Amino acid sequence: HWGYGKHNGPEHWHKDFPIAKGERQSPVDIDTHTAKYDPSLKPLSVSYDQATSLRILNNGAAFNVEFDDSQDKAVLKGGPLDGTYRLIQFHFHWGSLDGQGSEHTVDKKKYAAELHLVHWNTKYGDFGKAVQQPDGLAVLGIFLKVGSAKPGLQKVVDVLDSIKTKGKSADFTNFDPRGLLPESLDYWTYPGSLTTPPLLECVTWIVLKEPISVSSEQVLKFRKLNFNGEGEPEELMVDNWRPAQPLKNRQIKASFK
Ligand SMILES: Oc1ccc(SSc2ccc(O)cc2O)c(O)c1
Ligand SMILES: OSc1ccc(O)cc1O
Ligand SMILES: [Zn+2]
Repeated sequence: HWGYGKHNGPEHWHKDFPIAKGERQSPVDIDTHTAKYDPSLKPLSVSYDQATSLRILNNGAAFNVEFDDSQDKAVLKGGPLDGTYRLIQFHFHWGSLDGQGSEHTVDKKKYAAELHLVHWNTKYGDFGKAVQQPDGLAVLGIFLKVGSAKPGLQKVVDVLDSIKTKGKSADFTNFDPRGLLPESLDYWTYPGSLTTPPLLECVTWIVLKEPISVSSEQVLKFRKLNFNGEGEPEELMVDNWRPAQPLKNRQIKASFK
């Protein structure tokens, strides 16, 4: 019964999920002046040309666009990663106001939202096994700022009315996640966790430096979603983000000078 309210939000999660106070929790603040350029990192390869989206689901915490991951149709390779990581889903975290909503921060700056493209390491055979491994997932994080509209987001925005409440899903075929990427793949990377319960410490984070711009109308449509199920008191799905957690004994590496 975890959530994002005062009574069940991030400050409470550690009681059911003690790993919340673990050594590699996410998100973190990215201090750009202490992250170090790593010339050892190989180029990042985002290969999404054969992606097969299936469905979109309101799970009561966010909405997930879900992909067919039964073959290497959309994969992430390179950068800090060894081997091949398959796209399974993406989701966002966002705010009630344009000045908050992201999970990662950059020199303490909060963006309006943050996209998480979730990929699992194919050496572990499926997602459920991958999340039990320290290198099981690679999550590509992309910041959203409010400005110009993002055409590649509009198909997502326009289906949200059909999944307003928790447990609702809809068909969502033929969506191209390449339309959600910025021009540059410059990134920061560090080892961390899921930012929601169960908070598993299985993620190589790859957070892009360049935000995408989305329009005020696009983000407003995210804010009309509901945390509740149909036939329950309405609580708007906003501020579904966890604040920054202690970096502890981790280093953030940059792919760029
Ligand atoms: O092999 C597949 C199994 C499940 C899905 S649903 S996405 C999905 C994946 C992980 C989640 O914790 C939540 C999600 O909604 C999928 O797309 C493929
Ligand atoms: O970032 S929160 C989060 C939740 C589920 C997941 O499979 C991956 C994630 O990174
Ligand atoms: Zn997330």
